Parts: sequence; C-alpha cells; structure tokens
Amino acid sequence: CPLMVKVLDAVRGSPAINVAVHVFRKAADDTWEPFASGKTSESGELHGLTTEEEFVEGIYKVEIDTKSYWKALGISPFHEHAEVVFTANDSGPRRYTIAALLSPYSYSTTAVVTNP
Amino acid sequence: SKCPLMVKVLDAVRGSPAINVAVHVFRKAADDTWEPFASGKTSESGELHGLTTEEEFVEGIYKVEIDTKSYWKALGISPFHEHAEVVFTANDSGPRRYTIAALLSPYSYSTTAVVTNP
Amino acid sequence: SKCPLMVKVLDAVRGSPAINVAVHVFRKAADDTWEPFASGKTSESGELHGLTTEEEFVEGIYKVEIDTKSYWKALGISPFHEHAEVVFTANDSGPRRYTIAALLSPYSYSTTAVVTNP
Amino acid sequence: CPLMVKVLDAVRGSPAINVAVHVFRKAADDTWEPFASGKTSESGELHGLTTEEEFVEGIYKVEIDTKSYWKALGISPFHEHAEVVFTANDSGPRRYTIAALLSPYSYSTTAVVTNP
Ligand SMILES: O=C(O)Cc1cc(I)c(Oc2cc(I)c(O)c(I)c2)c(I)c1
Ligand SMILES: O=C(O)Cc1cc(I)c(Oc2cc(I)c(O)c(I)c2)c(I)c1
Repeated sequence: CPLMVKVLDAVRGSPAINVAVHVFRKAADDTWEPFASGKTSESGELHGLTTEEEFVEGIYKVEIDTKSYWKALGISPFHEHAEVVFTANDSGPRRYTIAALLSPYSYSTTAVVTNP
Repeated sequence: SKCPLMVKVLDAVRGSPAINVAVHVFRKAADDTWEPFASGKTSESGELHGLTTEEEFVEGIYKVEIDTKSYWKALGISPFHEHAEVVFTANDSGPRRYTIAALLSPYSYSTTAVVTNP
Repeated sequence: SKCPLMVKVLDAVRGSPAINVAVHVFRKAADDTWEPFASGKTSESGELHGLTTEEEFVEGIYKVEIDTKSYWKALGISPFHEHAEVVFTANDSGPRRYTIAALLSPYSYSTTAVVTNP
Repeated sequence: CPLMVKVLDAVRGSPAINVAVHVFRKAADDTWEPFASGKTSESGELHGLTTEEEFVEGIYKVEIDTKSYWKALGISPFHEHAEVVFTANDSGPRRYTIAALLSPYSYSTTAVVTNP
C-alpha cells in the first residue's frame, strides 16, 4: 500500500469513521482526473486505494469530505472539505501516509513519507 | 478594520510570521469554476488585509490558496505540499469578520477560522 | 506594545477566540520549583496582555499554564486535558517579543510561539 | 496495551525516532511520582509502558522530551518539552493513545480514547 489516509476527530477523541475520501491526479491537459476513492473504516484508516504499478509520478489531490462528516453529527462546520495537494514519486517510488486531525473550525494535516 | 476577510500565516520552523507569501482568493462561479477574486502577499507581520470590502463580499463559496511551496524553496527547504487551500462558505447569517489562519511546516500545515462579528 | 510576553487562545469548535480563560505564568526558581510570576484571564479577543514588563522578564525558564478544563466544562463539554502547559526558555540573545498561541479542542490542543523583535 | 504514544516530525515528514518519554502519576501528597518511561521506536511509537493492572485511576502526566530530539538534529527549539496532563480511568478502564506532531516552534497533541 503506497497511499494511505488516517483521519481523527479532535472533538470526540476518536478515529473519524466513514469519512469519504476522493483522490485525483493532474492530467496532461492540466485538469483533475478521478484516481480513486473510499471511506475510512472503524479505525479511521483508508487503505487499498491503489497499487505501486498504477501510482505513477504526478501531482495528486486528496480530498477529505469533512463537511458531510460533521453534519451527520449535528454540527455545522466551516470548511467544505480538506484538500491535500502534492507531487508524488518524482524521485522514485515512495509510500505516503496522509494524516488529518479534524475539528469544526479547524484541521491540520501532515504527511509521512517512507522509502520502501 | 471593516475588512470582511483577513489572512494570517505563520512559520512553525522559525517561529515567526510567514512573510511575502503569495495568497490568491477565488469564488465559485455558476458554471462550477473558480474565478479570481483577490490576491496579495503577506506583510512583515504575516498578515494580508484589504482583500475585499463588505459590498463585494457576498454569500458564496470561496477558496483561499496559499503558495507555501515557493515560501519553503526560498528558504532552501524541500516542502511536501504544492500549496495550502481553504475552501469555505461565507454566510451573512453567521458573524461578519473572517480571519483565516495557517501555521506552516515543510510536511504539515494547520488552518483555523476565526469568525467574530463586531 | 512593549509587552514582552503575550498570550492568545482560540476555540476550534466554535471558531472564535477563547474568552475568560484563566492563564497562570510561572518561572523556574533556583531550588528547582515553580514560583508564581503573573496571571490573568483572556479578554473578548482571546488575548492576554500586560503580564509583565521588560525589566521583570529576565532570562530563565517559564511555564505558561492554561486552564482549558474549566473552559470546556463551562460549555457543557467533557475535555480530556487537565490543562495545557507551555514550558520554554527566554533568552535575550534571541528576539524580544514572545507570543504564545494555543488552539483548543476537547481532545486536542496545539500551540505555537511567535518570536519577533521590533 | 492501555497507554501508547505516537510522535511525528513535521519538518522531515517521518516518525520521530528515539524520543524520550517519561510518564508520571499524581501521588496522594499531590506530587509527581515516576510511573514509566521509554523511547519511541523506528515507527515513532512507544508501547509496553504499563499494564491494565497497574494503570489505575489517577491524574497522569506524559512528558515528551522534544528539546533533546531537535538539538540532536542541529536545531535550537523553543520548548523545553511537551506535556500532556489528563485524568485516566475515572469511569472504568480505557485505552489511551497520545499522539504528538512536532515542529521546532510548535507542537500539537491529540488523544484517542477507546473502550475495551
Ligand atoms: O496550530 C498550531 O499548532 C498552533 C496555532 C495556534 C493558533 I491561536 C493559530 O492561529 C492564530 C490566529 C491568530 I488571529 C494569530 O494572531 C495567531 I499569533 C495564531 C495557529 I494558524 C496555529
Ligand atoms: O495534530 C495534533 O493535534 C495531534 C496529532 C498527532 C498525530 I502523530 C497525528 O497523526 C497521526 C498519524 C498516525 I499513522 C496515527 O496512527 C495517529 I493515532 C495520529 C494527528 I492526525 C494529530
């Protein structure tokens, strides 16, 4: 698994469950092309998004649908979603973990990159 | 200050405001595309004021894009993100003033919104 | 403002400054214990100014304690932390002004320091 | 494992390795009593700090020696250490994960609490 996502809830102190995540890749014509999608599990993690074979060099955008997550909890959040845009594998294949901590009016994201 | 929208950027590596950071603001148009709205560069205090006025700032979806990549390269540091973006809906129902704050690190960034009405 | 030390607290759940938050500042004494130095409550803008002066603020180790627990209980929310603490060394070598900022959530808090000299 | 710690480095985008962690418990006389200590591993995690049997109700302090971590990297950090103080198991036994993201002039910490 070359691309994984981990989301946590800072209001409840638990993993953010069933959060929709859409992954896009910058196409040749400079437009966002659908690449993969999923929902986080019980532990707030999302795996199996792609393979080393399909995860080629490029600029990717990871969109986390925070808005839907909060509303389903009766909270009216500030952000429409959280976006993480980055260039991947431009110096050979690597493994990426995109982590996100969510709050109604705030979120922070970090990336952990390891060489296989 | 009657500025409806403000931006504040900080540097978590050097513990100082993030200066000369390019900031571009966009608004969602009917045809579902992003059209330029305002832009500028953070000052010596890492702030960016006077991006718009109450009259022009109507309800709708806005995107605030911060060129963090160029900020880090200028310091000789390899960043992870292409840029940082904050997408939100501005409603007159809620308070009046919007402050978008961002704390930057090479592989991480956090952002918060302060919505207060005077 | 010549205030050498400033504190800013924000609420990430309601997107507003954290008001009436108790803040206690301590300094490390020779016998390795913490002795009261200054204290106060954040204002309507979540800020706390005039905690000390240049004369009294000498080099040494300081601890800034924020009573976050009472803040959350007042909102009817069960917090995780007893309080938030920021322990740092103040040196004349480095810049002059210190701003300690904290973003609060029930199960999480982040803090950053802005050190700038005018 | 009822108490685990996870630390990440936001400057290098990797787990924070060999970070010293000391855990204290508030004693009857209102003083901090040593409870456990360790260093994070290759993955930036610290496990095996205590057992469900020894981890009784009380106020605990988790101290992460960030200062030493940064200096060993040639960086002069702002904080002496990072402190997480909390009341644990006051409503029955729970599992705690204390997570921390570190930067030279900043750090954020969150807690994940799950019921066994
Ligand atoms: O997230 C962290 O790790 C710590 C942190 C704390 C605060 I509080 C922040 O927000 C502001 C907002 C205003 I308005 C300020 O003037 C200042 I100084 C900081 C940010 I971004 C980041
Ligand atoms: O930002 C804060 O206030 C605190 C914080 C600390 C960490 I470290 C985080 O990242 C991870 C990454 C992995 I992989 C985990 O398994 C877990 I648990 C948390 C997040 I999001 C938020």
